[PDB]
Amino acid sequence: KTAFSNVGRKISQRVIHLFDEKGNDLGNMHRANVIRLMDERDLRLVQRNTSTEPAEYQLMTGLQILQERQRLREMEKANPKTGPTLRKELILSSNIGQHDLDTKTKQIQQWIKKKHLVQITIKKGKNVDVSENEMEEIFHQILQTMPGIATFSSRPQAVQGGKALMCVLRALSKNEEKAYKETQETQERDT
Amino acid sequence: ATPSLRGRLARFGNPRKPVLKPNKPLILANRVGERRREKGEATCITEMSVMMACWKQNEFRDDACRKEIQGFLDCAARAQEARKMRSIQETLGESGSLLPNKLNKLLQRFPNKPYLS
Amino acid sequence: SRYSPEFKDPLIDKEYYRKPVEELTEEEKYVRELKKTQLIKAAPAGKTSSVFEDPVISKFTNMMMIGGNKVLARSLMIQTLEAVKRKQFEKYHAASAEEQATIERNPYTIFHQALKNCEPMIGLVPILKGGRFYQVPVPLPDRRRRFLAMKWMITECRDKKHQRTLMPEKLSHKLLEAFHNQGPVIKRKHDLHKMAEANRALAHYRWW
RNA sequence: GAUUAACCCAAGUCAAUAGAAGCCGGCGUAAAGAGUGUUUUAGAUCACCCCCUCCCCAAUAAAGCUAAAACUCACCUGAGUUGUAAAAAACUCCAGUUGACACAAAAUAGACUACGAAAGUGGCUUUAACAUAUCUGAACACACAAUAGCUAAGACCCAAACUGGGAUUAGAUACCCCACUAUGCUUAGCCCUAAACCUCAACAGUUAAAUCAACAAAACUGCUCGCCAGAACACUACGAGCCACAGCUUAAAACUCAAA
RNA sequence: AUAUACCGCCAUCUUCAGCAAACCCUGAUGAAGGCUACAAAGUAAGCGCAAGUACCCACGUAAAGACGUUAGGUCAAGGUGUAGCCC
Ligand SMILES: [K+]
Ligand SMILES: [K+]
Ligand SMILES: [K+]
Ligand SMILES: [K+]
Ligand SMILES: [K+]
Ligand SMILES: [K+]
Ligand SMILES: [K+]
Ligand SMILES: [Mg+2]
Ligand SMILES: [Mg+2]
Ligand SMILES: [Mg+2]
Ligand SMILES: [Mg+2]
Ligand SMILES: [Mg+2]
Ligand SMILES: [Mg+2]
Ligand SMILES: [Mg+2]
Ligand SMILES: [Mg+2]
Ligand SMILES: [Mg+2]
Ligand SMILES: [Mg+2]
Ligand SMILES: [Mg+2]
Ligand SMILES: [Mg+2]
Ligand SMILES: [Mg+2]
Ligand SMILES: [Mg+2]
Ligand SMILES: [Mg+2]
Ligand SMILES: [Mg+2]
Ligand SMILES: [Mg+2]
Ligand SMILES: [Mg+2]
Ligand SMILES: [Mg+2]
Ligand SMILES: [Mg+2]
Ligand SMILES: [Mg+2]
Ligand SMILES: [Mg+2]
Ligand SMILES: [Mg+2]
Ligand SMILES: [Mg+2]
Repeated sequence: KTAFSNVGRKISQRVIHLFDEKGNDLGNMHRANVIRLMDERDLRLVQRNTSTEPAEYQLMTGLQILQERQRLREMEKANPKTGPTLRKELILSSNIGQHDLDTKTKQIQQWIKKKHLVQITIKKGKNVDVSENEMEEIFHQILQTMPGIATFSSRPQAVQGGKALMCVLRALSKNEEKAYKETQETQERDT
Repeated sequence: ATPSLRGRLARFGNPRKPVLKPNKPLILANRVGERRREKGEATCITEMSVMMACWKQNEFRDDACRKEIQGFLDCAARAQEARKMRSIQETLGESGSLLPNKLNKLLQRFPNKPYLS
Repeated sequence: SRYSPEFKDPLIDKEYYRKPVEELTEEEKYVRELKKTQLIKAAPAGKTSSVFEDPVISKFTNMMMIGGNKVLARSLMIQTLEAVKRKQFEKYHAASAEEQATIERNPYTIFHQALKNCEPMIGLVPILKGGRFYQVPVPLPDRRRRFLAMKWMITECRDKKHQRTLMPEKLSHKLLEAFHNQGPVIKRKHDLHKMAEANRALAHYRWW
């Protein structure tokens, strides 16, 4: 995380682009000069932007730093950003029993409702001879329990030297979800 | 004075509930524990943080921090020799009351006798 | 080793031997009567009693030696010292009488001061605490500081960035840069010091 | 399995089945001292003689009280506080100083070893108060019984099942971080369970003889009650009782094994 | 065919220092165990280590390296047990 707090007296870079408490641009200067300014004005130094090649810092009072932090948390509480998609992995066997496949199928369903990405890998069972066409049938069994909830983000693809298959599942987008409801309603009207 | 042991252990004839529940018999062994090395800690940090403070203020230019730099080197030189001095005294037992090897030879001559002969 | 543990290393120093007896202490008198009974190793074929012998340059030469080719390593060293001296004689004649006083023309003085300006005062060694290794600012022994200054100078000159420049011209140029507290070898020292400073909070992880 | 020889019994042989020999041994750890105390009818000889630890220390019930630390509020200051192997989330009417301020819990003393039947009991004060001038004895009764739990009305600092969020992981319904509830507290009734174990029953006596499987906390005697009899099935089934209704108490058998 | 019958020659721990006959003692004469040098039950042949020898030294390097461990490797070095083939 990157926090909006006083950077301190130690500035990482030698050349620092500085701004005033009122927003006035003070230009680029050495960190030593910035330290003198902080003591002269009795203000603290904050980092406004880091992406810029010349590091951009601003002088601010303790109260001002708080007011900015209050603004930011309201911006998030009101308009929360989606979090990064978490990838959940499962490694199955070709000869997996049907009770254990239902257990892991129910687990995949809970991951899709949370809008995660589920990477499902299927390996050849121990002391078992299986074809890639049979291993690929398990994916359809897993995805058949989720008719209008999940779809293939990445389709089954041999990996690990052809020993195992691997697919990625995802939750249907809002547009894809309304399409499923539409198609389902058309079938209802037909029937 | 050693704490009392009368009526402290669960035994026939002792009405009260046990005060102590030793996992090992309370009988003196014929040996003492081995000298447990003290956890190590970083030293000379005070001088190290004065040198690095000058570097921070002088753009890591050694020309301005000669006095502090030499001070840090002296602390390490003194501390480096302290490694040799302590080790020599630790083996000699100059600071120890007695060495576990020396203290165990003395107990070998007067072994605890928890049995009848 | 083909020398039994009884063999002591030779002391090659004419002054140590001509020193009068009266100046000697009772401890120094005992060491001298003792060595008369000890076995002495043959003098290595590197160091001699010459007045032009410099152990630092001899060591720097060995760190430049590839596959036991001392003749070539020595040739590069003596070619570097001549290149340093000629560059300073050129800067000397082209300068004013006032600037001339500040210009050093001895390549041995430049060589030593160039290396001393690159020695890193503090180091970073991995330290295990709580089952995790941590890089930690640590003091460096005097031997280690000298070695790193040499290894950094030789490494920089062997960098492929230099295109078709001969080693005596590369090394001569880098020594004069470091002699003036400039160049990439000094920057490498500042980087190690900056890395040590940014890991100041991790100093406690050290146990010595 | 056949074959050769041998072995046992023999007009028998011996496959199945049934019967014949059923208790003076044990109960710290192998099954077993039932969570605790107290009768009657009785039993014992440990009751007369004949004797040495009354009082006080953390029993119990009631009422009252509060020193430290919290919470909350207020003033003034700071821009951050929280979290740690390291993070994220969380809070930001937040944090620090000072003052005011509990229906919560009870440093040190305690290296003491006391009180109580056991469960339990260690802040202060006061009141009441700790059975039995032989012993054992109720699973047919009576009175109790940690924690958790139930019902009802209250209090609420802090902790905290569950639950939610953050992290970790192949997964993490966990371990790690944050928030918060039932609950822990009080009152009035229930429930009656613990590795309720000091796994060592009560009373009386001994330290000699054989000291004594092992280990543990040395070995025994008298007397009494309780309990035990291969493992597993089984803290189970059924029956019965119970304010218990997903409960507790008592508690089997069939099948199975040659061990446990 | 069988290195899972073996000899033979080896890898491996070994860049080890242990193995152990025959006795003795302790544990109530149980499986087992056996040391303290200001010594308290061990004595131990033999084997290994070591010592010696080779190379340029007494150094170093070779060589040496027991008992066992992996039914380790090799029936295809040669030999050979058992089983199998003999137009
Ligand atoms: K208290
Ligand atoms: K205490
Ligand atoms: K019980
Ligand atoms: K117990
Ligand atoms: K072999
Ligand atoms: K062979
Ligand atoms: K053969
Ligand atoms: Mg992952
Ligand atoms: Mg124990
Ligand atoms: Mg038992
Ligand atoms: Mg009892
Ligand atoms: Mg009873
Ligand atoms: Mg009674
Ligand atoms: Mg209760
Ligand atoms: Mg309650
Ligand atoms: Mg809380
Ligand atoms: Mg609550
Ligand atoms: Mg209370
Ligand atoms: Mg208890
Ligand atoms: Mg019991
Ligand atoms: Mg009784
Ligand atoms: Mg008694
Ligand atoms: Mg039974
Ligand atoms: Mg139960
Ligand atoms: Mg039941
Ligand atoms: Mg029933
Ligand atoms: Mg073999
Ligand atoms: Mg060899
Ligand atoms: Mg040898
Ligand atoms: Mg084999
Ligand atoms: Mg192998």
